[PDB]
Amino acid sequence: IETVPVKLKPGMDGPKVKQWPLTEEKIKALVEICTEMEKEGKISKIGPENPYNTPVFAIKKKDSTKWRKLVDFRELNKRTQDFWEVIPHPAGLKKKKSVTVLDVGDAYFSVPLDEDFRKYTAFTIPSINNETPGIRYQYNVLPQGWKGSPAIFQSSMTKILEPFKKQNPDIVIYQYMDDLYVGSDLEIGQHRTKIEELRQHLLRWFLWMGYELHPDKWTVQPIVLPEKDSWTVNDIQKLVGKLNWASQIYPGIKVRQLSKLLRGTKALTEVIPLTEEAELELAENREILKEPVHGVYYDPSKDLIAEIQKQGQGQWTYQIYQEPFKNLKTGKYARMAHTNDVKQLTEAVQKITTESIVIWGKTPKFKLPIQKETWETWWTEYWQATWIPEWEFVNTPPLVKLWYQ
Amino acid sequence: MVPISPIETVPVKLKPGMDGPKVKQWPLTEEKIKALVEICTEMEKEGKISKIGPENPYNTPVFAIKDSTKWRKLVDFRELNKRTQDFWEVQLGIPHPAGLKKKKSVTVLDVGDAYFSVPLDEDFRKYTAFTIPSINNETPGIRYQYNVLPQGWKGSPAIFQSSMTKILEPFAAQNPDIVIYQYMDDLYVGSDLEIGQHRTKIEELRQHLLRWGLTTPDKQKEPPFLWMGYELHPDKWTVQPIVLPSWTQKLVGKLNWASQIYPGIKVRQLSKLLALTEVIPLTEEAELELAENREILKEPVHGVYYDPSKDLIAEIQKQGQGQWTYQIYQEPFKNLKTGKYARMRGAHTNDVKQLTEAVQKITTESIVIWGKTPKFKLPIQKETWETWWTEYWQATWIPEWEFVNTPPLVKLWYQLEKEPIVGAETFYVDGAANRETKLGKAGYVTNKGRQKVVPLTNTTNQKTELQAIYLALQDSGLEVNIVTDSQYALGIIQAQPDKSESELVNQIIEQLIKKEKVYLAWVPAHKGIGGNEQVDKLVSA
Ligand SMILES: C=CC(=O)N(C)CCc1ccc(Cl)c(Oc2cc(Cl)cc(C#N)c2)c1
Ligand SMILES: [Mg+2]
Repeated sequence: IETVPVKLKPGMDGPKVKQWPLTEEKIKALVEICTEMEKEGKISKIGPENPYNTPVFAIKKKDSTKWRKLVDFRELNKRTQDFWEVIPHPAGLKKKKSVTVLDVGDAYFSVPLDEDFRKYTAFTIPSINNETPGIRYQYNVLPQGWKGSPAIFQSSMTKILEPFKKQNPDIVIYQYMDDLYVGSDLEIGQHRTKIEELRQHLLRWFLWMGYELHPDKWTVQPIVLPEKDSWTVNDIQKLVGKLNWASQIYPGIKVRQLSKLLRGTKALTEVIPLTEEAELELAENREILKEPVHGVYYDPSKDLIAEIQKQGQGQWTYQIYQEPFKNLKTGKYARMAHTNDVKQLTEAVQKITTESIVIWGKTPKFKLPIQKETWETWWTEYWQATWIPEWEFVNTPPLVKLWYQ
Repeated sequence: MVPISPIETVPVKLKPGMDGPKVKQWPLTEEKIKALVEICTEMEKEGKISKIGPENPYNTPVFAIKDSTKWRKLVDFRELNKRTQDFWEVQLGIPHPAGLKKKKSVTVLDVGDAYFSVPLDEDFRKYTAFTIPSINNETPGIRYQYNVLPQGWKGSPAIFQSSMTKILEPFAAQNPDIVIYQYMDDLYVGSDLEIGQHRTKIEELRQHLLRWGLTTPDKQKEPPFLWMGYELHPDKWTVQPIVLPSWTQKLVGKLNWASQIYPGIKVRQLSKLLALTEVIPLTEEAELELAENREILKEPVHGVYYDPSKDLIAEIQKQGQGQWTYQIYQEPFKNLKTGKYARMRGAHTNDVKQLTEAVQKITTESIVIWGKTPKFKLPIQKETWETWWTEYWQATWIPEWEFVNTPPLVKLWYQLEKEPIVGAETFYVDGAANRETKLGKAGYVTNKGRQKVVPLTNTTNQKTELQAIYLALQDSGLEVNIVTDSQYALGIIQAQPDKSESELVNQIIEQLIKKEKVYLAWVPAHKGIGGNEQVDKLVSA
């Protein structure tokens, strides 16, 4: 009942972010959605005295044919005063055998929003060809995708679940934006049950859907070197190039004895037998690469960086780090849109974001191997998450693509 | 008295922290002061203003300008604008005529009398005060403040449109078979109804405007509506014909503007030319098409309106020299509109990437104007596209499209090998320069003992690394393996430019086009990689 006080940061105004063009079918869905929300008092029309704006669009969540409204609160979120009074990150969530993700967004709307702040949640349903003015609305209740919605709502949230938590004391529950992440160490059949049990508290105190993630994984993948019975000049040039690169991550990588083989001016396809020295040097490099890097620590103050390489044939590699060459997590995604590069990259970004929420409770900044205008034209057509991370664009082909295959 | 509904007030406020205006009433003439008193007295009779006492400390300068017949009051709100809050501009992008849909009948109404039927927020009137200096400065000037959106104030446009829209909403909701557009102090109402059933629906709208006391004049515009620089006709639209004037600039915007209906409006040699200082002659002979730009704009071209039951199609062409031309239509040669795309300023590029960017631009344009993506016809073979996107290191996509065989066709000009070529000579290349002298060398050694080192003046490490590679391309047969340590050269070649600014890159591209197979391999420098170890010695000093 009591609208919690809220204000922007010092010396900062509300967002004035232009609404981008939407297709006719997405305009229609947003109209039907916003008409019902208005009749439920969740939003209200506003007048021209409100200059603020936040982009809005429409998606279809995974395994549903119903349009969902998504608000790009990224600008609002970075200008909302950081909230306080505890969400600590549960390091056991990443270690559970299973983790389900529950869309709990709708719970937010049962809570009024501080009157003075609503004007900063302004958004526009655009019109085709600018024929009629946009439909302008502002939020009355806590909005989905807003940073302060989970914070504010943390009060009632912890109460909706004290019983379930008391009952199942080693099930791990974590919240990030509009999502609840529920981790067990049990079997899926009992997982679905204990999940559907937790879905009963919610129905009593998109809630039907979930994500079946198994944080079971292998952290930073090892660097691997070929094992061959015969080596051409080209196999050895590539190996020396890979070992040189790994040398900026690992100490004591040595290439002297392998380069000795590359003395001369031989044809690229000529088989080169290996020296006794060269084979030991390769074995010692291999041993070095088996241990992970040493001085690698997460610092919660700094940003997470996510790099993604297109490897071809529906494969994508990625690395998450904070300082270059100190990787916190690396991975590889395979066939999963075999004629659409952009749909795949978008699904990759989403999975990498989801994993980054599980491990650290925040989202990384992506470096996308795509031209800005292409990504900006198409990513919203494949997006299915209630959150959105930040990205930038790589326009020079990194030599390092090979070293992650 | 028939009760009129009140027009709800928009709460206005001044920018946070700022206070109102305190400008000084400038000296007038006895004649001008005589004129202003006549105007303000009639306006006062209308409610448009009210005489204020001495408490308001805000003043806005008032002027008089005459004459067609008489004088008119000009109140300079430039200083109150600076201090009034920001408003949501009710629209900033205009419709594009190609998005308009036809209607059998379009009636036009005059709604100017409603502009000064829109009240100003009470608590804000204080800031609209102005002084008529009195005759001979021997009495206190007369003091007024607006009760209605002032002509020239910051908020008046947004608040007016906003207010008109709220009135019209229920009528438009209950008569979906008509459309309504608002422009200046007129409204445009179109429909496909029988001329009788349309003239009645107009009567209903004047009735409905009455319920807010909006006196709608009962009285025939030209079939050519002149609107936002266009000419809207009942069946076609075009631009309002406008032309371009030997001392000279602003023809770039004019030529661009004409290019949305007239095809082939080239702007390259003209835009290449460019403070307002001096005009040089078209040394790229821009008059070969500049006189053709005058010859293109000589004949008149018209576009058609949108028919949502027909598909939407977009066709692109390569015009050469970073220039792309496109038309969007639903039936062949009945263009809805046309346009051009010019390449992004860069150092290297290729035809496939430009065409992709054209497609993205048209996609976004089309979503704006029609709310859907067009089907594309493109001058590129399906096979060419598949090869490009399956091997390009970036993610790329092109929405539904079909090949149109309109030369010139976009193609891939070369394709590097993925594995070393068996039985092709292996050239280890290398190049180096002296930062101080700008002297360097470029050269290669091959497995067959072929060798060369060429000394160079006025050069850099980057240029000599490219030149080494060029030398091996020049001196090899049709198949060749090349081994470099230049990450710079690999970065350039692996981005697959087909055209460059650097003439060295272009010569390498031209050698690449002539080969059958090229394998390019990178090794790290200063590591004794033989071949590259042997040629480094020859070329470093
Ligand atoms: C001459 C055009 C005409 O007869 N058609 C049937 C097609 C365009 C059209 C259709 C329907 C309406 Cl209602 C319409 O009215 C407008 C629309 C706009 Cl954007 C601007 C102006 C002005 N000035 C008038 C204009
Ligand atoms: Mg070199």
